[PDB]
Amino acid sequence: MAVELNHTIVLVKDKDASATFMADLLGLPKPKEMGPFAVLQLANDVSIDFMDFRGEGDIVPGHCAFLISDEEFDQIFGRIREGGIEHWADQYHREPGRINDRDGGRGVYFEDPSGHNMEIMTRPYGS
Amino acid sequence: MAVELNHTIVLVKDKDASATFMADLLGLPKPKEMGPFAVLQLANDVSIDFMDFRGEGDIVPGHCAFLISDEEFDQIFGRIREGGIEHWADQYHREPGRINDRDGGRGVYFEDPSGHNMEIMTRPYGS
Ligand SMILES: [Fe+2]
Ligand SMILES: [Fe+2]
Repeated sequence: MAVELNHTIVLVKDKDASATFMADLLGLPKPKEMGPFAVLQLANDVSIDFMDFRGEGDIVPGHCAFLISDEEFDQIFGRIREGGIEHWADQYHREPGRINDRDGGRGVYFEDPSGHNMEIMTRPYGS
Repeated sequence: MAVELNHTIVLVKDKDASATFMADLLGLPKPKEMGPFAVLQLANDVSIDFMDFRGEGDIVPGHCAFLISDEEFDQIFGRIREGGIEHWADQYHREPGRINDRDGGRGVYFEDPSGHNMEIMTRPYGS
């Protein structure tokens, strides 16, 4: 038996800005447009479907975390540095300009254009 | 890049109520308590990390969709029926008590205790 998470919606101020930011940074294909969504496809058969928030007022920041290889971490963190992207070792953003070494891996937090708390890491939690 | 979505937070009024509801209904392992989260583990190397969100007034409904086998659909839909769980064929909840046939599969929508728009399906979109 195998119940998979296939997609989840992330509400943002500008779906194209957030989805393209994430695809460019993570080195993924250009988001595909599907109805009101900018669809960001991840490798494990799941997508983040970015959608413009049509309520009021501020976005409540969510959290998405991405598991990547060591080689991918080097390239993606390289884009964080080269692009001047704010980043932090910790989820509460008190440790700017550092990465963490949780689980003997590497991890770092950054935000999408709407302020969601994004995270990349090379080892799963507790591994 | 082979970037995986590893976890995402879902904000709810009661993390234990929502995670237990989803795990019971979908036939998943009992949610694990990790820090402030009730962690719902899916098969494709991703978890939904339910977290208490008790400010604001109402939860702004999100959307998570789960890809399952035909046999799992039969079992999960049987639990939807047995539990008296409200369900709809469509994302806008205009078609109560129907299953949809999108992509030649089967799909249905229902809500968690906090009003998030949950979806189960037997085929990926466009397949
Ligand atoms: Fe995280
Ligand atoms: Fe959906």
